[PDB]
Amino acid sequence: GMLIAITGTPGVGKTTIAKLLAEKLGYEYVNLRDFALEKGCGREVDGEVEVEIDELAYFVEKELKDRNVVLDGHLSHLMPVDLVVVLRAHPRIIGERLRERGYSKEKIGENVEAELVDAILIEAIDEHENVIEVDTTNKTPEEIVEEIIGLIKSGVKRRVGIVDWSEVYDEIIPYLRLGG
Amino acid sequence: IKKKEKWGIAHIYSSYNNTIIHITDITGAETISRWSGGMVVKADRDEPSPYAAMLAARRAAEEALEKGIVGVHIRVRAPGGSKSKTPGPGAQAAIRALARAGLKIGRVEDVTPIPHDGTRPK
Ligand SMILES: Nc1ncnc2c1ncn2[C@@H]1O[C@H](COP(=O)(O)OP(=O)(O)O)[C@@H](O)[C@H]1O
Ligand SMILES: [Mg+2]
Ligand SMILES: [Mg+2]
Repeated sequence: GMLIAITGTPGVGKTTIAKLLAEKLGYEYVNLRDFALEKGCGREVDGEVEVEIDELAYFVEKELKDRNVVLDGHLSHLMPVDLVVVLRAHPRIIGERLRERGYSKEKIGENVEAELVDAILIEAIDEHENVIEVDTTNKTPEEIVEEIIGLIKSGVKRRVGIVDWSEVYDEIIPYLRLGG
Repeated sequence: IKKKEKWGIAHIYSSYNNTIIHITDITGAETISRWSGGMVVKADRDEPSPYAAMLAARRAAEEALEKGIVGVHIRVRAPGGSKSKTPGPGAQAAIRALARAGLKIGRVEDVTPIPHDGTRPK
């Protein structure tokens, strides 16, 4: 089986890209949160869902083993997958999107900073050898998916270090948590 | 009455590709100094280097001092892996460089950002 993880900062487009990719690849889409709820790992309290990661990794290993799956979630790179795809975007884009979602100023700020410092990418590289980083900036989901499939078909198992958001730092200052 | 001094905030970002030192005033509205590894070194491969972090911190601290900042509180963003949590020597090296440049060091807080919403981990 082939298990592909799609991760990155909230708002970056994980779900969009995962659905389109799973359809185009002929794989099956699995949202990690819902899967966590089904196996009884996840408990949903008003309205967030708390899970224990080792359990979720256990179940993912058990059930999906064995399958062709595009796994969607910001925890997906912590799962025992074959390949990790880390989506990146200009942190201002993250800020605007999370702003449209109705997140708090502090939460928006933390996730924008999270994209600024490459948090997810660093986690992924720590967890897996096979990690493909993709910049979503100024791209359609179509272009992004064809880029990913193209790299897999090359095949390239590892590409990292393709964005440095420090260069755009000033542009994202309005979203950051700088307040005394 | 013996009292003096003007204090800032040094926001320190340690990423995969770089380091940023952004010094503001205590309110955080005004930018005193802004420096990154990419501004002080020639080669891309040296941008993540702790030496570059130290040099950038040196420039930032100098600029801040000339503008009247006596000391800074530090707010550090230093992501590390989920398996091994290794923030790297960079942020600390930057802080030391700030001190050596003549800045006083205040409170040091680790504000390292945790991306969230979706499933919630413990
Ligand atoms: N490549 C893209 N181009 C334009 N808009 C996008 C793209 N990818 C995602 N979006 C938009 O961003 C928003 C969040 O995308 P989503 O897939 O929910 O991100 P995530 O799953 O990472 O939280 C959606 O409203 C979607 O329309
Ligand atoms: Mg999503
Ligand atoms: Mg660069």
